[PDB]
Amino acid sequence: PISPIETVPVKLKPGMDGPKVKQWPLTEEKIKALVEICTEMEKEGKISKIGPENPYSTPVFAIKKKDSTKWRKLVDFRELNKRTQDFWEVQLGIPHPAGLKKKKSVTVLDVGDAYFSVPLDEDFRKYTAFTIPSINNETPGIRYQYNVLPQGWKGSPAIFQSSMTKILEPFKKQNPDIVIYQYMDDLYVGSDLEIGQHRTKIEELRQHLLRWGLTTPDKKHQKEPPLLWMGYELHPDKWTVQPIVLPEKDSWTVNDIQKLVGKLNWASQIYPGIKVRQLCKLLRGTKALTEVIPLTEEAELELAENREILKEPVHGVYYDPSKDLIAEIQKQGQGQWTYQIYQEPFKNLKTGKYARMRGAHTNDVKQLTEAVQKITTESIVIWGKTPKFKLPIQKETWETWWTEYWQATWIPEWEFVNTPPLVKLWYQLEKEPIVGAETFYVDGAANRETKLGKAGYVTNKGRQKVVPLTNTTNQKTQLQAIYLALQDSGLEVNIVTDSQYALGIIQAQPDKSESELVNQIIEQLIKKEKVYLAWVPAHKGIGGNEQVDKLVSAGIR
Amino acid sequence: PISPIETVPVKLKPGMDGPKVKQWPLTEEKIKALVEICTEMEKEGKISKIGPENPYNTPVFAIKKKDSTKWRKLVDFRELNKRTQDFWEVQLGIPHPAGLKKKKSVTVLDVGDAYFSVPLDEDFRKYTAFTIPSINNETPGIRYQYNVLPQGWKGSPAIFQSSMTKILEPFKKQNPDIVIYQYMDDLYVGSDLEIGQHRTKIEELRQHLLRWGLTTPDYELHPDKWTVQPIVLPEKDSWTVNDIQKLVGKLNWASQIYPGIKVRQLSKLLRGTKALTEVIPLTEEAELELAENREILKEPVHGVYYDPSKDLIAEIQKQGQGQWTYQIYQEPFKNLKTGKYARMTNDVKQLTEAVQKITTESIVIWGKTPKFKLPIQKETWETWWTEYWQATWIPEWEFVNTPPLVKLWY
Ligand SMILES: Cc1ccnc(SC(F)(F)c2nc3ccccc3o2)n1
Ligand SMILES: [Ca+2]
Repeated sequence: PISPIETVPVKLKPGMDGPKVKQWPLTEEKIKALVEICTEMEKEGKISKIGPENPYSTPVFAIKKKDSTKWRKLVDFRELNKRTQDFWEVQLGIPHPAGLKKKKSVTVLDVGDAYFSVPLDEDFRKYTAFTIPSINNETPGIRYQYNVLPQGWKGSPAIFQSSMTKILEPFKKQNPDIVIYQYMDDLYVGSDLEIGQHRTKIEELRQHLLRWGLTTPDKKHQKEPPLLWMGYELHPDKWTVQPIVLPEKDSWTVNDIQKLVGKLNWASQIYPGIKVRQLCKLLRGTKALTEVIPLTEEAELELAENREILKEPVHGVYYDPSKDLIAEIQKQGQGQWTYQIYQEPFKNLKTGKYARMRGAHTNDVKQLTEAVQKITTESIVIWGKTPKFKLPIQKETWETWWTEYWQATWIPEWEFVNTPPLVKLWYQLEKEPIVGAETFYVDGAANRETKLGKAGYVTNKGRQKVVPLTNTTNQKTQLQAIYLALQDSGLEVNIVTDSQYALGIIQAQPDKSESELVNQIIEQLIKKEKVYLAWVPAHKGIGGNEQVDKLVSAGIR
Repeated sequence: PISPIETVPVKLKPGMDGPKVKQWPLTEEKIKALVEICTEMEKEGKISKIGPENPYNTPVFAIKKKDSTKWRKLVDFRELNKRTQDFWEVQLGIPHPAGLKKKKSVTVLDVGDAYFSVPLDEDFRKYTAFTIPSINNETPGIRYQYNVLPQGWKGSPAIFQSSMTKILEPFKKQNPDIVIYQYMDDLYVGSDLEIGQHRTKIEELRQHLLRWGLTTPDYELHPDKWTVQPIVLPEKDSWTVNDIQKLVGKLNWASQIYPGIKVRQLSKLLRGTKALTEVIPLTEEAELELAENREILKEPVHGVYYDPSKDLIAEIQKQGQGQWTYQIYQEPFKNLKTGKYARMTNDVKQLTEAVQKITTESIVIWGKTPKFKLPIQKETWETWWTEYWQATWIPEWEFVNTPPLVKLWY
């Protein structure tokens, strides 16, 4: 059929005329297949013969596609597509199953010949003209245009979806209790009706769709109990991911490890605790694609613990809008966090992991707050509300960091839960200079031509030291100069730097860095009992900084 | 007398196309409020459902008119504004008056409801398309475009401007000293009257607007009380090596801005290589220096002026204890205005309040909103900002993650 629905008006882009691309000569077999296909389409009204007056043509061909030994008609709409207006959206988001609510029954109805069932605008039909060529293009071809949405045309996906939405609206208004999800060609239909009353409601939906020209040639409401969709298995009362045979191999190419990591990342939305950092380490510096990478020991631990998690099937439950969502987060390694979302303890709607990347230098309190933000955004999308959090951080740890830190934050309601390891702050800088602690005026310079450097200090106690440095830079020499002071000082120390950069780094209390010098510095800060770090401007002739500037720069620059 | 008035032709900027900005996800209660607001607007003819042949999109949000009062829809026309406003603000600009900021009192009155009286040019309508999304992507998204001038669009006051002039004329003739400025959906109304007569005059002016499609419109700013005197030098300043060292950092920073700051005499005194906790055996040519520096930090910055051809930018720092500092400049550290915002909880909530207050000041002073450098993670700002937003405009913003000891100087 062809739907009686009103057409969507379509246009070409500003100042563009339609396509006029010459038909190429085809083999005799392909001509004959096309003649037969177009005869059938024309009888159904899909297509209409037209005159040689209509200028405009787009090439057509045929092949054996999805093994089509009956033969399939293909139209190369590249030129028309370049010339056609942009349409809404296209599709820009799919549901997550953990957002659905439990149903008694769901059925899928596949709409037969979906695009060919929807009328095309008509003022636009002329631009879809095509020609079945003569043998050797010796004589004039048989010309047609489309009356319906064509298979490879730019507007077919959105016009189809728009038409389906309009067609479903009166049915949904009469049946406010039935849920319908439209995905390409398919319709998923869920209700809370008994098996027999559901079956009748489906037959009603099929007769309503028939009235609007859409057949569901799937008689008696087809597809079988566990539905496969977008890498999930859906049941009316639970969901999971679809497979995940992890191979049993001694040799793993880069291709196999990439594939494995994708499957593990995918399973991790319902299998709690999945881990891929060590498998991920193996992918450092792409060694090709067919190259075998031996599994490191930490990688071997990881794959073992993953197989163990994938041992027995695990399903998520669906969402009950009467209840709060609870999200729990655990620190699960080094870059790594893992979370679970549930409404009744232990029955996860879903799970996930977060492996933060936000800066070269961070700490656990920052990273946890980031995981919490990611989870917050996720919940809004999936359930349209925020969850209550359970976090492995004491309230006093969190509020001391955030009230003292220079960036704004806020997070939903949350409670402490004791699931080690707990997030803490591994050292704290003093607020005021330390009475009786030695003061180290540190300074670094590099040349920039030679990359020759120096880093040292002068102390209120007259102590002094410079060390040579080699393939370094200004920023590195400031850091090394602070590290040198920490190495040579006792348990309490005041450090006076003229580096904003260093101070900026150290003030944020990192516990982790992508700079090795910085991680060295952090280890020292953790051993200290007290450190006050202060800043002064370079070359102001400030006492102390004056002097170290003079010995770190006699060599340097 | 019950049919349409005539449309002003609107062009998008030369060679540009309409906006195609992603709708953000919304909470369930916000979605429900918008669907109800939009069913009503559509029943009144203000907006119409559109089909897939419109590929444009502008984000929409729900906020409160006050505290859990009623919901209001807020359309984020920032992109359509840019695409209409290399060429508007020039074809149909509203001049900004320099006497506004000199008034004892300025009231802000929302006049946006008036715009819905005027038909939007049929050919521009598609560019105002927006979407009410569904939760979990379960359902495509409700799509509409406007038939009338929309509230957050800079073309609306530009176009309504001839009507506003006529509406306001008898009132401005009767009160020649009242300054009235229109920005976006609001009027800013300044006078030097005592506070009770100021209010009686605003009530009068409300009666005028009422006859023309506004329903009892609306505050109180006191911009003649808006202050300089920021950067502050301590009084127990000259006691420790550390105090004096912090002092010199604050002055070095300040000499980037203000001509004439010194510090020479202060650095002497730091003379040796001393314990940070030591108290000091001078303060004399240093006390004089410190006093003169303090005198210059009271006064405006000698060589910095507003350039109407340039963006304003605002920086804000979290000071702690519910205090926030900010600066507005067009060229980094040539400050045109500095100030403070304080409560005495949240952080994101205080921050969105600071932003709205700074933007309002900026509109009063320059007729422009600033682009903000906000001290917050983007995602966190994006999740939470509409919870506390109550204004009808939205400034540009960027997110800033670094904060030199700029915090300390301020
Ligand atoms: C499978 C299931 C479980 C609970 N409620 C539903 S409602 C629905 F069937 F329409 C529906 N089918 C869908 C398929 C993918 C995405 C959303 C769906 O909603 N569906
Ligand atoms: Ca240095």
